[PDB]
Amino acid sequence: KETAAAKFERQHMDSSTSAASSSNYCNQMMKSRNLTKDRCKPVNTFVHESLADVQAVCSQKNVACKNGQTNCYQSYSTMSITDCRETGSSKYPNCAYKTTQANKHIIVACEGNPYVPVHFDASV
Ligand SMILES: [N]
Ligand SMILES: [N]
Ligand SMILES: [Pt+2]
Ligand SMILES: [Pt+2]
Repeated sequence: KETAAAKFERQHMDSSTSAASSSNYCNQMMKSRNLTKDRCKPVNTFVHESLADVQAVCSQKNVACKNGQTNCYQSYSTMSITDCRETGSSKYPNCAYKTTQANKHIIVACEGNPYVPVHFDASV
């Protein structure tokens, strides 16, 4: 039902603000985006840039993906991101996360027409 483009936006896009202020962002947004439903998703990044700016990475630096495919793209610019990483103590269904704000290049896998991000590969 959900398109891979729509899944990418649900898991990785939080355009709203350009920051992460609250130490509690990740506990709230991992819940909000259905990433704690059946299990605690251990690691997830949110991108705090406009959808147009993230969709434009698909015409920037072509690189290999971690899986060896060559439809990955590295943002020319650093972006506002939040890294959500499960704490050592976290136990479903009380999923717990540390929030880390950063500015880093993103690497996304692009596919389809329109040619848009379908996978978050890494930040660098
Ligand atoms: N959130
Ligand atoms: N931008
Ligand atoms: Pt949020
Ligand atoms: Pt822009």
